[PDB]
Amino acid sequence: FALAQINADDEFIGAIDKESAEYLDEYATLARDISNSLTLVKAAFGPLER
Amino acid sequence: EDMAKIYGAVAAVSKNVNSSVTYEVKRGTHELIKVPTIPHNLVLIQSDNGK
Repeated sequence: FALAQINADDEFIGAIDKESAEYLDEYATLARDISNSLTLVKAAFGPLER
Repeated sequence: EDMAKIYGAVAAVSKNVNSSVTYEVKRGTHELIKVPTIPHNLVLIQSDNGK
């Protein structure tokens, strides 16, 4: 009922550009961490019995 | 650097293998004492006249 117009000024667009770099960095780090952890599991541990 | 960490963790697991056990077998063994004299429990009773 009280919907308001979204104002996309320069500051908000500039803020998102900073977040885009931060998001890209985070994804790269997680992929490296996932790859390292997947290699550790294969070399170290094995199957489990009863 | 992260490869040295992964390789170090694997070597830690492989080094957790047990070799053997060592213990002493002493149950059932008791020390021995030495008795120096033989108990005879004998006394000679003789009358005054020797009869």
